[PDB]
Amino acid sequence: RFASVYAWNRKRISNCVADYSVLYNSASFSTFKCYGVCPTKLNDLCFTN
Amino acid sequence: KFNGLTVLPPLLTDEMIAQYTSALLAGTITSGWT
Amino acid sequence: FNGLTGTGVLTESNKKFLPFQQFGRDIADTTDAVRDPQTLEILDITPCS
Amino acid sequence: SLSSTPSALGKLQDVVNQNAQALNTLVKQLSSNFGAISSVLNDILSRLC
Repeated sequence: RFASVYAWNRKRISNCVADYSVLYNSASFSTFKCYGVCPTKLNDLCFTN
Repeated sequence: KFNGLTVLPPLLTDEMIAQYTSALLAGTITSGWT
Repeated sequence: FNGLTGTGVLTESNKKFLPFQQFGRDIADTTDAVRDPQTLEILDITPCS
Repeated sequence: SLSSTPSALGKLQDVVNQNAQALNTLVKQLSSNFGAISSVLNDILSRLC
């Protein structure tokens, strides 16, 4: 279940390993577009949240 | 130093300056201007 | 570490960090020292010659 | 006179102080963004594509 856009799930991710599984290379997505980061550098970078 | 700033030593150390100064005083005191 | 990627010589520090500080800087805004994320030893960072 | 009046040697102290400031300024200007997203070259290299 996903929300219609009226509301949306906003679950926060913290205190974990954000293995991003190179999802951009999975071809399971039609869109995978990053803006402030390079999609290939996501597994090197850390976030507070 | 983290950004490439290097300080170089002088050729004449304080000890050598002190020797030149001492020589000038010795001259001034024992032989005047000669 | 957790970021602060860089190159230098890591040595034991004599600094007393407050329990919440984790990181530390110089006058120049450079990294002075880092608390090791594991075991919490404080290490000073000296630039390589 | 030289012992009791610290201003007596002000000319030599001033030469030292002006050069120290010129270098400290050079060091601090280094951390300005100058229109960049970050003054840290490593942040640009680590996250930006």
